[PDB]
Formats: sequence, C-alpha cells, structure tokens
Amino acid sequence: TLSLQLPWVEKYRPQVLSDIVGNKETIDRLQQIAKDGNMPHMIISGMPGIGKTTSVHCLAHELLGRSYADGVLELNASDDRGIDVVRNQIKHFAQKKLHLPPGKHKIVILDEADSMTAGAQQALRRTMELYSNSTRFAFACNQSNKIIEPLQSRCAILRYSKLSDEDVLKRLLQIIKLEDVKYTNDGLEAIIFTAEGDMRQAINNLQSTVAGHGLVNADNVFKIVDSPHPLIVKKMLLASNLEDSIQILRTDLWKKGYSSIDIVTTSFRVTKNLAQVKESVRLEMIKEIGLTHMRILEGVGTYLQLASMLAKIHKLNNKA
Amino acid sequence: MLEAKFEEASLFKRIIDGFKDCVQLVNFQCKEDGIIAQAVDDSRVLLVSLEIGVEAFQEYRCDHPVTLGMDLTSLSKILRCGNNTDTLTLIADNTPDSIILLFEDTKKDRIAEYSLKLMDIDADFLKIEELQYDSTLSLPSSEFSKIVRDLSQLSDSINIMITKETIKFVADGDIGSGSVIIKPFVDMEHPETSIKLEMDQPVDLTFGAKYLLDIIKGSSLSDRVGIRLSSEAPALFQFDLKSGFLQFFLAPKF
Amino acid sequence: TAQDVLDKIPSLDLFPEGKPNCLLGLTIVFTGVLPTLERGASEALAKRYGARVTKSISSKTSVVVLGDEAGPKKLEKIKQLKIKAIDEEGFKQLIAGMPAEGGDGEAAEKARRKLEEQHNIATKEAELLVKKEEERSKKLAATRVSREEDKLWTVKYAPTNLQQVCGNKGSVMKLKNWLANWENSKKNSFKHAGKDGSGVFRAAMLYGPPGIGKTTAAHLVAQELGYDILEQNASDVRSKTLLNAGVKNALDNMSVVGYFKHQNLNGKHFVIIMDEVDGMSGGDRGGVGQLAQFCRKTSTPLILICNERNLPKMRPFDRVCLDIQFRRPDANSIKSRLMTIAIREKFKLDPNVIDRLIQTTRGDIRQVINLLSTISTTTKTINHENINEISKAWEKNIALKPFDIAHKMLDGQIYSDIGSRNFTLNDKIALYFDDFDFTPLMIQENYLSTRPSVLKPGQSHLEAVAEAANCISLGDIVEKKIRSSEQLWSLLPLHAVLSSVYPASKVAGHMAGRINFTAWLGQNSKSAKYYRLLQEIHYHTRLGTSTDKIGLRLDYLPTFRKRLLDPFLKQGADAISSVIEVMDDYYLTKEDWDSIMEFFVGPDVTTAIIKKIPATVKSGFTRKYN
DNA sequence: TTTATGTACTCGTAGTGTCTGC
DNA sequence: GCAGACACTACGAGTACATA
DNA sequence: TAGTGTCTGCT
DNA sequence: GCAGACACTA
Ligand SMILES: Nc1ncnc2c1ncn2[C@@H]1O[C@H](COP(=O)(O)OP(=O)(O)OP(O)(O)=S)[C@@H](O)[C@H]1O
Ligand SMILES: Nc1ncnc2c1ncn2[C@@H]1O[C@H](COP(=O)(O)OP(=O)(O)OP(O)(O)=S)[C@@H](O)[C@H]1O
Ligand SMILES: [Mg+2]
Ligand SMILES: [Mg+2]
Repeated sequence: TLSLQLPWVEKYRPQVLSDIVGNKETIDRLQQIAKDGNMPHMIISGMPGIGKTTSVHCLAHELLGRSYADGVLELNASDDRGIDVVRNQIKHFAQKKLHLPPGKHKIVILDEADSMTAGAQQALRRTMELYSNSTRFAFACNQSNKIIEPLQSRCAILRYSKLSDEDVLKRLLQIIKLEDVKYTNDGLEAIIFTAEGDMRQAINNLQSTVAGHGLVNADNVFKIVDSPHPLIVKKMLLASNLEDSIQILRTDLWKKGYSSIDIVTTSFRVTKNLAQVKESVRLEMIKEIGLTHMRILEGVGTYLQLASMLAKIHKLNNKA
Repeated sequence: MLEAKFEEASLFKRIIDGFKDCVQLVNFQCKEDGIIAQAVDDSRVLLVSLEIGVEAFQEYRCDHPVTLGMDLTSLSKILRCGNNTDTLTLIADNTPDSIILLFEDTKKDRIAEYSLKLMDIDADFLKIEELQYDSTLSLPSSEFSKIVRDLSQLSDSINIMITKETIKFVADGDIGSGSVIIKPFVDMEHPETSIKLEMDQPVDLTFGAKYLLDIIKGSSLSDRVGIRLSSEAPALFQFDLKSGFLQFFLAPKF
Repeated sequence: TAQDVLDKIPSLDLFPEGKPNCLLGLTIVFTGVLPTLERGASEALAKRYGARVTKSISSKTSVVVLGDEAGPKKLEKIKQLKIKAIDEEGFKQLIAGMPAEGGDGEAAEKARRKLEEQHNIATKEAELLVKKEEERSKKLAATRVSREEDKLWTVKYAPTNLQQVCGNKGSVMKLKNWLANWENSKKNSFKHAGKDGSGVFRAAMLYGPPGIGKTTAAHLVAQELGYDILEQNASDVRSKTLLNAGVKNALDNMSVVGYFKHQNLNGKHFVIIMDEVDGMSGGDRGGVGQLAQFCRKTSTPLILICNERNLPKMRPFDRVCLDIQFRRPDANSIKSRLMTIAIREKFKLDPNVIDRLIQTTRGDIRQVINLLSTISTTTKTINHENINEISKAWEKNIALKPFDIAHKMLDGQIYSDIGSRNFTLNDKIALYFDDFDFTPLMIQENYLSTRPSVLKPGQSHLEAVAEAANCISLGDIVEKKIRSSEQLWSLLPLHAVLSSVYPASKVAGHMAGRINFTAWLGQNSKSAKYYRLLQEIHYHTRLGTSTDKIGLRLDYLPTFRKRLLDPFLKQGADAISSVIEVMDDYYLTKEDWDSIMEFFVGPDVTTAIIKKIPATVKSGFTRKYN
C-alpha cells in the first residue's frame, strides 16, 4: 500500500497571523493582542471555512511557541467534554503553576464549543472568573447562540464574516504560485463561484481539478463538481413560465440524481432567504412548500409532487 | 534545591492517606527545619498542620525556602505507584513548576521517577498561634479512633462530661444512643495505654461527625493522641511524630 | 442662549454639519418617519451633539421631531400641550444654526455643569488609584529589597468598596441593612421584622441580569461588615449528598481562620454565598429543595445569587428569602466610571458614545469593559465614525422571553415593506425558535385581541382573524405530526411559519389590551384532572352500567344530579337515606359525590345550590355514611 | 407541565474484583 | 486462610434536547 | 412630597 | 401592551 500526500487544505494552513486573509480588522486586532500579550477571553463565530480555529492556533503559537506543549489545553468535540471531565481537567490546568513571560497566560482553547452542555458552561463561568489571572479561554463555534449569556458577558466577542471574492482569489493565487500549476482565469472564477466564501471548499475543489485534469479551466471545474443546487432551485422558483420551471426541475435536479427531499428542503431554505419578492408571497410559498414537504416525508416522494408544488407556486405567482 | 530523601515511603504514604480525606489542596513549605504544611478544607471549619523535622529524612538538603503547593488527589495517585522497601526522594529544581519524586528499589534495577505538577495555591501566612486549652486528655490513638467511630454511629450528637473527675462519653443521636462509658485508661503494664487530664474547669463540648471522623483517619502516625479542648480557641488533636508533630485545628460548633 | 435661537426657528402647525456639542441641554423626541434619515440614523445624529433622546413625550419636552405616522398616543399628546414642533427640514438648519456648548440657555447651562461635574468626579478618582498604584509599588519594592498591568480590566477596575458600584444603590443598601441587622433578628427568633420587613427572612436572595454586579455587591457587603465569606459555586458538585456532607455542618460552626485573624465582632461567622443557583439543574437529585431546607433552618446568614428567578426548576424559592432584585443601571454611573477608566488608560472616547455602548450591550457593564479593552488595542479613537461599526459588531443577541416574543411578533411595522427589509423572515424564524415550545401558544392566545394595521384593502378584521385561525389549525396538524412516533423534527421551520409567522402577519398592529399568557396550559391541566375523576367515578359505577366514560358525562351524570341533589333541595335532610341508598347502589363514596357536582356547566351549575343548603342538613349526610 | 422516540448526559447504587491485615 | 476495605465497572433512573 | 425616564414581570 | 417599582429632578 502506497502512502498519500498531504492535502492542500492542511499543507497550506497558515502558521502566522499575516498569512490568513479575510477580516482585516479582526486579524489586525489579533496581531495587536499578539504584540501586547494580554489576551482576553474571546468567542470566535462565523460560517464554516473562514479561518476560525486556524486563527486561534496561530495566536496561541505566536503568543507562546516555547510553551505550546505545556500551557495550552486544546479540548474539543472529539474529546470527551462533560461536567466532571471538564471541570476537573480545566480546574487542574488553571490552578497549575507554570512560569510564563510577564505578558503571557495559559490558553484553554474550547474548539467547537456550541455543542457543550449547559452545566459545563455554568462551571466554566466560575472557572474563568476565579483563574483569569493565570489562564485565558478561547472559544470557537459556528453558532454563537448556543453559548449561555454569562459566558458571552465574560468574553470579547469576535465575529467572522464570509470572505469576499478578492480574498479567496488572493489566497488561491498564492497557493497556485506555491504549487506551480497551470490555470485559466475562467476556471479560477468558477472555483470562487462554487466555493461561496468557503476557503476550504475552494482549496478542495482546486486540488481536485489539478489532480483530475491538470488544467484549472471552467470545463474541468464544472466536470468534477456541479453548480450548487441552491442556485438552480432559486432560478427554478423565480422562473416565469411553468414549463420553464418544470423543465429546469426535471433536467437539472431529477436527471442529476438529486433526492426529492433534498429539493424540497432546498426550496424551503431559498424561499426563506429569498428577497426580491414580497413577504406575503414568500409566506404563501413556504406554506404550500411545507405541505409538499409533509407529503414527501410521509412517503410519497415522486416527480409528480414536485411538479404539483411548482404548479402551485405559479398559481400563486400569477395572482389567480 | 530540595532533596528530601526519606528512609522509606510508608510514613509519607500514611501521612497523605491520613490528612488527604479532609483537605484537598495542601501547601507544603520547605525549610531547613523541615516540612511545614497548613491546609484548610473547603468548609473553612477544619485546619491541618504538618511539621516534619529533618531527623525524619535520611539525607535532607534545602538551599533556599521554596513553596511547593501540590494537589492531594494527584499526589495520592502518584504515591499508589510506590512500593514499601523503596526510598522515596522528593526533588525540586530552581523555581519549580513540578516536583520530582522518585523511588529507589533494593533490587538495583528499578528507578520509578514520577514528576508531579505543582498547583498555584494562594499565599497564606502562618496563622498558627500558641493557645491555652481548658481540657487536655490523651489516650491511645486506636482506642480514641474506635470510641469516636462508636460515637459517630449516631448522626451528630456527641457529648463529653467530666463530672466526678471521671471521663464519660454519653452521646446521643437521631435514633439510638452512643453513651459508651470509658474506663479510666490507666495501666502500669503498658505505658502507652495511659491517660492524663489537665482539668482547668472542664464542662462539655460537641463536635461534628465528619470532623472527628476525618481526625481519626490519621491514627496510623502516632500511638496516642492528645485531645485538647478550649473555650475561646480552636481545638487541637496533636499527633506525635518522631521528628516533628501533627495537629488538626478545629472550631467547635455553636 | 438656546431659547432665543429656538424662537427664531419657524415651527410647524399642522443635511449639513455643525458645531460639536451644539444640541446640549436639548430634549429630542422622534415621532413618525423622516424623508432623509431613518429613526435609528436620526437618533445617532441627534446624540451626535450631546442631546438627550427620551423615549416618551413629556410636558417638559422642548422640541419634538415630527415624521409621518406613529403611535396615536404621541399624536394626541403633542397637540394638547402645544409643544414646539420642528420637521426634518428644520432639523438640517438646526445643526448649522446652533452654536457650540448649546448657548447660554437655562436648560443648556444646567446640562453643561452637570456634564462638567461628571468630568470633575471622573478626574478626582482617576488619580485615586494612581496614588494607590504608587503606594503599592513602593511597598512592593521595599518587600523585594527587604503582577499588575497584565490583568483583565474587569478585575483591576473592580469596585474596591460599596461606593464604587454603578447603579442598584437601593438594592445594595437593602442587602447591607439586612446583613447588619441579622444578629438582631437572631436575638428576636425571626418572629417580628422591622419597617423594611427583612427581619423575618433569615436568608437574602440576589437575582438580576448578568454583568451588573450581584457577586461584587454581595462580596463587598460581606467584607465591609467583617464577616468571613464562605462561597460555593457550580465548579464543585452541589447535589443532595455533598450538600448534606458539606455546608450542612457549617450552619452552626465558625471559621478556624476566624480565631487566627484576630476589633472584629463578626470575624468568626459564615455568610454562605452560593453564586449560580441556576447551576443546580436537577429536579430531584438537584439541591434546590435542600437549599430550601437551609432557608427553613440555618443559624448563620445565607445569601443566594442567581440570574433568572421565574424558572419552574427554581419554583421552591417563591416565598423563602428577602428577594433583592438588581436591574440594568442607568447610563450616568457607567459614563462616569468609563471616563475614569479612559483617563487612566490613555485612550479617549466621546462621552456621548457611552450611551450607545450601554444600549448595544443591554446594560452589561463587564462586557462594556471587555469591549473597551478589545477596541483600544488598535482603535484608540472611539468616536462618531467607529461607533456604528462597533455596535453592529458587538450587538448582544439575547434570547427573548415569551411575552416579548409575542409583543415583537404582533407588530405591524415588521410586516411592512420598509420594516421587513431590516427584520427579514429568517429573523422571525429565529424569534420563534427562541421559545419554540411556548411561541405558538402565545400567538394563539392573543392574536384576536389586537387592532390590525396590516389589513388588506377591503379585508375586515374578522377575515384576517379567520385566516390566522386556519393557519393556526394547519400548524397544529404539523405539530402533531412532529411530536408523534415518526418524530419528524426536520419539519420544525414549517411549524414555525404556520403557527407563528403567518397568523401574526395577518393581524399584526397595536395591541388593544395586554399581552396575555396562554390559557391552554391551565385549561388542559383542568381537563386532564377532570378526565381522571371521570374515569374514577366511571369505574366506581362500572358494574351494572352499559355505558362508557363519554356517555357517563353526556347522559348519566345529569340524571344523577336530580337523584342526589334535588332531594337535598326539595325536602332537605328528610331524604338522607334515599340519597345514600342510590349512592351505595352504584358503589359511590362520599368523595365521588363532590366530584360529580363539578362536571356541570351553564344553567345546571350546582356550586350555588350546595352553598344554599343549610349546614345542619349537610352535616347529617356525611355522618350517616361514615 | 401536555407532547412520544431516540440520543446524550448525570447521578446514584449494586455488584465485582483486588489489596491489607491477623 | 478469611473478613473486611477499598476502588472499580456496570446498570438503572431521571432530565433535556430535537434547525441550522 | 410630586412629575417624568426607564427597566421589568404578567404564567 | 399594562401596570409597577426605582430613581433624578423639581
Ligand atoms: N482566511 C483564511 N486564510 C487562509 N486560509 C484559510 C482562511 N480560512 C480558511 N482557510 C483554510 O481553510 C482550511 C481550514 O480552515 P479552518 O479555519 O480550519 O475552518 P474553520 O474556520 O475552523 O471553520 P469550522 O467551523 O471549524 S468547519 C485550511 O486549509 C486554511 O488554510
Ligand atoms: N455596578 C458595577 N459598577 C462597576 N463595575 C461593575 C459593576 N458591576 C459589574 N462590574 C464589573 O464587572 C466585573 C464582574 O462583575 P460581576 O459582579 O462578577 O457580575 P455578576 O453580577 O456576578 O454577573 P454574573 O455573576 O457573571 S451572571 C467587576 O469586577 C467589575 O469590573
Ligand atoms: Mg475549526
Ligand atoms: Mg456571579
């Protein structure tokens, strides 16, 4: 059996705060915290793939590289987190006497903290309150609403936004020069369009294009990965004629091997996030789409149900 | 810095197993006199005092006085890995983050060198103070332990009365009674099985069940213990150590 | 003089820059919508020049900015009191025409000297710790011969004493007066209290929102009086077993360190400080009932600190303790404290920014200090330009209570064209999902008690109510499908829409009455209890009766009334044996007799009939059966 | 509070085994 | 060798959550 | 001792 | 939304 090369996602993970791209203000604040060293308790939130945990790891590394092994406790969802296995370990780490430089503190990184139990957070409240002189906490979650109110009170909230096309493009070009691979601008814009702000998705798609075809062009990119189904569903719902929506549905979803339940859930999400049409129209569409969703969930998943849902969308849109 | 070579490990293991039940984070102080440790439990009602002289160590060597505040759960976990004939040896470096304790076997093949991380306990000064006690009665530590266990078979009611210049333990409880009258512990045959009371007008006192229940768990160190009672001072149950002393301060419930 | 300038402005009887701090001493109330700046943006520009923006119209209000449409209470209040009104067109020239400092108007002069006094007290205490910092540094240097500035700002700037707290002065003094007089109530055996009424309550309770200072206030009150603080928390277990083995022995025992710390008269006692009572997430294995038992019997002062009191988990704390409520403090004290902190930290923020910072953080002082510490690293100028970005970056998304959810959901503004752009549909879905277990019930309770403002042209209120009720029924069907054997919990957003968003979008507007709690819970509990009693009496009379429990109430029970109550009414006690004969025939006990009477409705209610029966007649009936 | 499976967590208790002691 | 004395795993009861 | 400004519980 | 209590100012 042959060994595998390191994926481009983890090979080109940033090790310093200057290589990470995106929210310039947040990264500049992180670098000023780096210089000062008095890092407060922080919560980092955003949609996946925009550089949340890598920024925390880079900050910890630059803060205490010599003591990353000693005075950094990286607990996470893969590790067992509960009431006792958290309170005992974190209390032992926070009370542990370790000699830092005067501006450095031990860092307890709670990666993927949105899945934590509420009682664990309640104990963490007093842990942070008591041992803030020696240890500092750094949460990182996708959804910041799961963390209880007092923890968000005793923390510095750092919100991460999805990257614009310019930053993902800059990182893609940097990785392309590092890897020395041929590309076309059309393929790069296709990769950016498919990524939708997710840098990890962009890296995965670029690596797949390079390893499957060799030339990063639009044709190869669309060969390996399809256009996202939210966009095709959005243009299916917004089409004028019923025949146009019916044929879009059939060709681009039914003949592409997309499950009916996936199509209905995507339609619900798009209609919830749709903006150009009026609110009451969206509410009526959501009501009838949910009726179709109930029909699908009860077992009747066919093309006829989706066609009927589209017909009801058009009967609502044309105003009787 | 600290090189406290014990002759063997049984006495230290007994000490830790004795006072580990009550307190959870003791603060050892390293001095040329020896080892000083004052510990207060989570309820702020019971205090533990350790004094171990340089005679109790084979080859003790301290250069500068260093504070070594370690946990007792982790210390017990480490000390359960040690034999009996081996020689325990506490080692501390300059400005020590962790304390190194190693066991040397007479088989001359086995060196078990466990390093224990040190906690950051708040710097509390020596609050101890010489005090005069109204009642001071002593008896063999096993006898006191079993009598106190019999008293603590009941919930919390303990009574000691010194009427007619004779010591009776007429204790009560929620359901049942623990009124075990003890005979005057005098025996010329065994000098250790003796009693001695300093009167100073004693009346009575009531303690807590878990308090003395944790006091009597350190019975292994001393053959007899001097129970002390004071009206306006914290109580004292001082065990006798060959090179130092071991006393457990306590506040009588009111 | 501001008043002279305001007179020259042409009022209404139906944008450029300006000098800094020019609207000082001026009260601004916003009504309607303005063509150029929306209400939030105009309020930002209103506060840009140090003008207080009250949320309610008053008689002492100086000038009101008028828009297009708002609450009818504001429209009727402005007309009758003849208050000065200036439109948005006059607002633009107000900024350029008003000179700095607000002129020499009486209101402006009073506001400035109060603002100067706020800056004066800020400077007075700025060097208080600086002198203290020099004091400890000299003492620390002497001790070294014979860590600071690397600490969280919420810790170094903690209130040293009770005079450094910000807000809740009355609650703090109430707690201090309860603690200082606990021994007096102990001498009186907690029988008679004082004027305040804290004497009877052995233990005091603290509850309030996060960050306002409950823990700090309790610790400072305990420390000032000289007591020994015995504190527990959620970091260690506080179940029944270790509560019985822990602080239970501390109820009548003193500090061992108390003797060795000594004039002090309270240095040898315990003040039990249980922070985070909400961490006892146990109905039975939790220690909430155990803490109630401590409130019953304890020989030492005891204090509890929690955040929300009204949870069903913490129900046994209803009438147990001196309930001391903390609240969000007003912006002036935090303004002074932040001025002191900013002076001490060599970074400057505008004084008017502090109000927006407090409004963003919802009265969380500690989070305000955290915000200041985070911003001050790179952005050293917290001013008019950065405040919007700071607010929209650090906005606190606090989950809403059910009543606030209902009030927010039945508003006609968020379903308008302009309103829905700011508050999108996903926002309404999240608003439902804050309290999804109670939201549909709260919508159904009071969706027909509000005056609609989103009515379609030609659509009456009753038609909108009918549509909302139809969608509520559809949402109920979806809810039954969700909570069933299949457990289709992926279907939750459809239920969200159908049960809260669509019904409210048809009848949204202004509430005619008040937000009422759902009546379905109490009526459902009553119906379940009545079903239990119906089953009990049905199976008591099961023998000889060929009729199920449904037919018992509909048919049999009305006939039993005229065999078991009419003899009591038409002949009194003379038919005591006949009633017992019928009651014994169907294996009916005395308890079943009272149970049957409560099943009737309308004109057959027997509660008044039994009451009118003399007690002598009813007394014999009970005795004969026994 | 009702809601009706399945999952995850937490706690408490009962057995189950091994180490000290006489 | 036998009876405790201990710490250990395992089972059972109860609470809480379930879409972003 | 009496007008606002504002935070808060209603089950 | 409907009170209801706690403040600052008068
Ligand atoms: N701003 C960024 N600059 C550079 N690389 C980035 C950036 N954001 C993501 N990446 C890359 O994305 C990959 C993994 O990103 P992560 O930061 O681990 O994702 P994440 O932010 O943790 O999101 P989740 O919620 O944890 S899935 C690595 O290859 C990173 O190099
Ligand atoms: N009234 C106040 N005045 C000044 N600073 C305050 C005030 N309240 C809180 N703080 C600051 O916030 C820090 C922590 O406040 P806490 O009293 O711990 O908050 P809390 O009331 O306990 O809320 P919890 O317990 O976290 S839910 C203090 O050290 C101060 O720096
Ligand atoms: Mg991550
Ligand atoms: Mg607190």
